[PDB]
Amino acid sequence: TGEVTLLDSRSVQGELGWIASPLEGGWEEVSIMDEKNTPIRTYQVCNVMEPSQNNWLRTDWITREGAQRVYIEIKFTLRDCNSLPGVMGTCKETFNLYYYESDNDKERFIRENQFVKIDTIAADESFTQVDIGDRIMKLNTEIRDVGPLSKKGFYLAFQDVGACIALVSVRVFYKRTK
Amino acid sequence: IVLEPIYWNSSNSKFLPGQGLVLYPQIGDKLDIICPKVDGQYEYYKVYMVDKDQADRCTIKKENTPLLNCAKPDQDIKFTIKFQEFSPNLWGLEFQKNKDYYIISTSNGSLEGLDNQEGGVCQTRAMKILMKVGQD
Ligand SMILES: *[C@]1(*)O[C@H](CO)[C@@H](O)[C@H](O)[C@H]1NC(C)=O
Repeated sequence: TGEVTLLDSRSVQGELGWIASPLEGGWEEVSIMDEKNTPIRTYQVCNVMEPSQNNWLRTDWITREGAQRVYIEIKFTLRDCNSLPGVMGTCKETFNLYYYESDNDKERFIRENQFVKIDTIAADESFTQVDIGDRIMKLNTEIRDVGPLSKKGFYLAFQDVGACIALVSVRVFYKRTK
Repeated sequence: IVLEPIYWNSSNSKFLPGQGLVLYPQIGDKLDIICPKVDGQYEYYKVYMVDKDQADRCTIKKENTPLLNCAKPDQDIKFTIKFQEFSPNLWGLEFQKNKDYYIISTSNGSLEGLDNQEGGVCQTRAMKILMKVGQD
């Protein structure tokens, strides 16, 4: 509770409407009822049987508010691929996190080579059955930071390479008094 | 494909007095349910997915979790259902073919009746969605 939110996907009640490549058949937006019994906006992709996956998801422009070091909290789940029909093999258990600094707050397209890789993020844990009643805290939480940041704001992008994954929330923040 | 959005309001004729709105969504489809917005006259609704017994009786359980909380009528509020059999999300909804699902609201449409556990517009205005997944 000593950190200022630059973005929280949970705060959006209408839709995130983030840009995605491909726009259909890759990352897709769906609602869920979260841990706090609140409907939120999430992104997911599960093209595990399809080869050569390169599914890009990209946030809207995020202002730094002049903070040169920014933290990125991603809460996500991984459906065990061998729980899906037909899928026999080894599961993709990672995705890649990128960023791109820009003064421009309305970048039109995802230009793949312009994004800089923050890290490959790994699922500590996977699941095979959806939770029906009360939300059990088995989501993965991974935090990374980026900086020093030079420009007015930046974009976060996620690359899926064939996992069965749901980004439950994305939270971007800076620490106010470290 | 994306089905036609359902706006949850009293001035919204998809809800027959008889048996309310009936849908036939197929596996893979998605559907938005939108709260009534006004830049007019305010409407307030808590919308729940429920089982057959609750829907018939127009009642809500104390542990039930509202898909949609239409407490902010000046704001855009929406729930996008994906009619998937296998959720990549631990907390996502899953559906199966030849099974019927139900959305209702026992709020009466006013601010003071938003928390009403039974009756409301489910009873009076037949505001009740039957979703016949994977059927004719
Ligand atoms: C009920 O929803 C809204 C009121 O917010 C209105 O615009 C709409 O025309 C109504 N009916 C339908 C089918 O959308």
